[PDB]
Amino acid sequence: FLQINGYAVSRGFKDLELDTPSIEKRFAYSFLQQLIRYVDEAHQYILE
Amino acid sequence: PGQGRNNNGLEIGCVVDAASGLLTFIANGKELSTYYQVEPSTKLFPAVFAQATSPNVFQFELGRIKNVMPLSAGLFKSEHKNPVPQCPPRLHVQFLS
Amino acid sequence: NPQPVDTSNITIPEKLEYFINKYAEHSHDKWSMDKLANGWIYGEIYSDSSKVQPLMKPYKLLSEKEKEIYRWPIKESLKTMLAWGWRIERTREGDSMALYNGYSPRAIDMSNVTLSRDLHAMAEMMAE
Amino acid sequence: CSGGHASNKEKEMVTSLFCKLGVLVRHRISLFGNDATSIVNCLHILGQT
Amino acid sequence: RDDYDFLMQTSTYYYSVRIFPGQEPANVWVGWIT
Repeated sequence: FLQINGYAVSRGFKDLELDTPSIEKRFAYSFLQQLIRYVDEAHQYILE
Repeated sequence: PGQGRNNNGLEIGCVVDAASGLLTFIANGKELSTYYQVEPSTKLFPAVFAQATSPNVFQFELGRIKNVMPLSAGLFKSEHKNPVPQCPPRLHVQFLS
Repeated sequence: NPQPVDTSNITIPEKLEYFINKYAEHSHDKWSMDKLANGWIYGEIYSDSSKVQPLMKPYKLLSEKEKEIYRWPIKESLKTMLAWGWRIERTREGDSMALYNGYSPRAIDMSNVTLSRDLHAMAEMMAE
Repeated sequence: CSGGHASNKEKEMVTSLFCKLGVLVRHRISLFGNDATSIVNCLHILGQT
Repeated sequence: RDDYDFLMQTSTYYYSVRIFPGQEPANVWVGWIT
C-alpha cells in the first residue's frame, strides 16, 4: 500500500566511507599481520 | 488521475481509422492528446511493449466500443461485416526474439 | 527471548497522516468484506446469530474511538519502520493526487503487486 | 584474469614470515617437539610462494 | 444503441489493453508497429 501510494521506502543512509584502497581492509593483510604477531611471539617464547 | 485503481485495470484503447490513417488513443474513457497520422496502405500490427513487474502483465482485449468496429472485422475479410468481436485461432501473440 | 524494537521515543511526521488516511479506510473495507461474506448485516443492534453489526457505516461515519484501534497497528508499524531508520519519500504524483482530491464496500486488490528482492528482505524484517 | 592478486605489501610481509620462520628453524629442531618436519613443509610452501 | 448503418459504413477499428494491477504502467507501452 505504501508503494502503490507512492511513498519510497529506503535505507536509513548509504555507505559513509569506502575503504576499498585500504590494503588493511583485506582479510589477507589482517590475517598475515596476525601471523607476524604470533610468529614474533613464538620467537620470543623460544628465546625464553 | 494516476496511481492504481482496481475498479478496472488501466485500459488504453487504440482506435485506427483505415480510411484516414488517424491513430487515436483512449485511456479510461478519455481521449489522449497523442495522435498519429500514417501513410496510405500502411500495415499496422497491434503491439504492446512491457517490462514484467508482476506475474500478470497485460491483456489484449479484442472488444469494441460505441460506433467503432472490432479488430477482427478489419483483420479478416470474411468477418468484414460482423460487429461481434472475434478472436479466430489464426490470431496469436508474437514476441521479438 | 524476544526484545522487539522500542518505538516510544520515536514520533511520526505529519506527512504520514495522509498515509493513515485511506488505509484505515481500506482496513475497514476488508473487514466489512469478510464479515459480510460471513453474513454480517448493517443493523445498529449488535447480535452475532442475527448478523446485525452497527460498524459497517463507512470510515467517515465511524466515530473517532472506533477510528482508533484501527489506525493503532499501522501507527506502530510506521513508528517501527522509522525506528529502523528507513527513509520514506513521497513522489510528485502523490502530491498531485492529494491536490486532485447505505454503505458501498469496494475492496482494493493489491495481490498482484510485487516487491523487489531487497524489498522482500525488508518485508521479512517487518514480519520477524 | 578474473582477479585474485595479492598486493605487493602482502608479498613483502609474506617474505617477512619466511625470514622469521627461518630464524626460528635455525638450530632449534631438537627444542621443537618433533614438528621440525612441519616447519620444513611450512618454509617449503613459503619458498614456493 | 450503436448505429448499425454507421457500423456497416465505417472503417474504424478498435482494440484495448488491460494493464493488470501491480504491473507498473510506465513500463508498458501500447500502440501499433509496422
